[PDB]
Amino acid sequence: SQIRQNYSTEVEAAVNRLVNLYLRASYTYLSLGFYFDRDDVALEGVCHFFRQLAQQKRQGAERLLKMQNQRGGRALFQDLQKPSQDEWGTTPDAMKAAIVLEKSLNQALLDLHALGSAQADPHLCDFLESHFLDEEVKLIKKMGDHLTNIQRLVGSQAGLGEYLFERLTL
Amino acid sequence: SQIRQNYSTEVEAAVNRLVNLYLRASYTYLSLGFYFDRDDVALEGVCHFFRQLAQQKRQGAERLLKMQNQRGGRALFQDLQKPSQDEWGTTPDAMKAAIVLEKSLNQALLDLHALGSAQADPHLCDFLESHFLDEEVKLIKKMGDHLTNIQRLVGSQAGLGEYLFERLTL
Amino acid sequence: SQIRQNYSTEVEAAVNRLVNLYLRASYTYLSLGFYFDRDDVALEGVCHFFRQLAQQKRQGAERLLKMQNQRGGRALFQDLQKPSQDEWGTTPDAMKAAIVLEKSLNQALLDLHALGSAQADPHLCDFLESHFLDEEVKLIKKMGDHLTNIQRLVGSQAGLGEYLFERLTL
Amino acid sequence: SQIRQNYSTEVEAAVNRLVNLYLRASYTYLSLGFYFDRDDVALEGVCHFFRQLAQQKRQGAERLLKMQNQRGGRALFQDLQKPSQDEWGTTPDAMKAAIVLEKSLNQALLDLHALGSAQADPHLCDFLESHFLDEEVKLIKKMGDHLTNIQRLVGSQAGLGEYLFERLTL
Repeated sequence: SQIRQNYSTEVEAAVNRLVNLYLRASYTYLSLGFYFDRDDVALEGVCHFFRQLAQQKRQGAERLLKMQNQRGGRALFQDLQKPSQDEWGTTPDAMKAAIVLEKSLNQALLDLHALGSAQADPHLCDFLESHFLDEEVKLIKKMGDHLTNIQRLVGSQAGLGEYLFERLTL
Repeated sequence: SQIRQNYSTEVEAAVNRLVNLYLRASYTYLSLGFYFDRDDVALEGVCHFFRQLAQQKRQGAERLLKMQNQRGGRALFQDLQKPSQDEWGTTPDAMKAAIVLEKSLNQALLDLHALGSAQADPHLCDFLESHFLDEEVKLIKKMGDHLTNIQRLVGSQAGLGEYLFERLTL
Repeated sequence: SQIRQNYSTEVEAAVNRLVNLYLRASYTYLSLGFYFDRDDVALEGVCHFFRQLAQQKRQGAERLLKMQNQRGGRALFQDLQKPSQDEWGTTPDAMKAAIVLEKSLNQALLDLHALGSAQADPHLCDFLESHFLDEEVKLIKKMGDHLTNIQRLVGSQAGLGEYLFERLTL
Repeated sequence: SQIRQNYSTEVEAAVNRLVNLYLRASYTYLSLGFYFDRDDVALEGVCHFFRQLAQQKRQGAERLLKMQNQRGGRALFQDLQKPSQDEWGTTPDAMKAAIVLEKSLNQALLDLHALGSAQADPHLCDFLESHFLDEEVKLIKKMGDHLTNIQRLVGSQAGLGEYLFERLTL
């Protein structure tokens, strides 16, 4: 490449992997969203919450891909594994699955940051800090807040609590 | 002092003490606010309620300090004791602690008013009546209204009631 | 905690300590401000300068506290030691004390950054760089500029210089 | 009187006396103002400062007179003694004379308040607190601030300091 400079093959490959994880996350959120749109589930605020996340995760993948090209790396795509479930249970079940997913994305971001540090690639390290690390911490905090509220509600009386959380928080 | 007139050393000292009480109240409200911002507590309206009170109490301290200087007294600061708890329980627990705190501030205001009356210091007496005494009565009434509503709710079904009060009142 | 990830107990404790330092700084600036509001000191621009800093330092403490909760740490508050003086001398005396205070805050920021680096916590490191480190460097530069100007003035003729600096710079 | 109620002859007389003191104060400020308008004094900001005070003191007398009639008392006017000086010296001399005058007005307000308290006349007591006592404390603080600044300046180099204070404060 005529532009590549200080960009390791290790980081290049890791970035491609991270693109796959983001796209798979988007796919998972797509499935979550449409499950809550089912006539026999019918929680519109929950559907909207996960559809917005599907967009955000796709957007993150696209930002990674733009950066790959800015650095002179080469995007390589792999298959996208289907989401881990076909049906997602209740709101708390779904929100727990979402936090699990985000923690995994965050760990991948942290791993990539560590790799960039090891490879003395400050551009990468700054890119992740500026566009990804704080967004993850903010989102996971929001999810934990939501889980706490849902749990306080669905302890009391489950269907009622699920409805109220969807109406009054989401 | 070239300006001091009809301002007793007794009042001057009492005002400094009252500044400390207001600042400590602000500090307590800061702690209350951030506790309700915890991911495992997550009651945003409660957090906002106490953060607003932290501001109000700091503002009261500043007004007292401005008055001290207007009268030719000298501000003296003491250490600020940490708040009485590190964790604040449920919404009713917190609101009860807040009413306890405000009653103590109100009694200090009443004590200072009595001192000003005894010292024949009408400026002080007017200052407290105009900026502090009615604000306290209004705030304590609001807190009592809140406590009554919370209690009516958390009798019924506790988690549900706590959520509803936060969503629909705060 | 359901959200905590890559957040060391060491950093958590250090953040709580740093909150205390910021709050104590705010308190010091409050005292500085009101001293310059005394009828026998009466330098309104100096009063305004330190009152603005009191706000800024309180704001920094609040940002730290928000971050503590975003990461799943637990805010713990300690007593706030009273400021180191009850009277603050002349403008240069005050500005020197302020630079001393800010250097100490900056060193605490630098220490915490080093700890985050050691603990491989890039979110923390980015947070400090983005919200605190440059703000400190900018403020300390401003203070050094001020000290240089004050010193050039109060060499010449002290009272006159103090008045002019307050009128024409602050 | 068909309206008079709870209004003592003692207060009525004291109010008339206080009107005289306010009018005499206004007269003094008129003289101060025009002295600083002399071509051989020529401090326009000082002239403006005292002319504004002359207006304020006349306004206070008029408010007292309105209140006298609201209560069913009878305004009685006495001669207005000429001001205590024909020439007022330097800015600090003038400002000291002004503080002396205001302290005397404030003491008269305090005396009248005490009389109203003794006579169980809350309307009077409220009237003075609301329209006069805080205005005096604010004005005397402003004068003390001014005196402190003037003194810091005219120590250094007198004519220069007098000019600068007039240009940059007034």
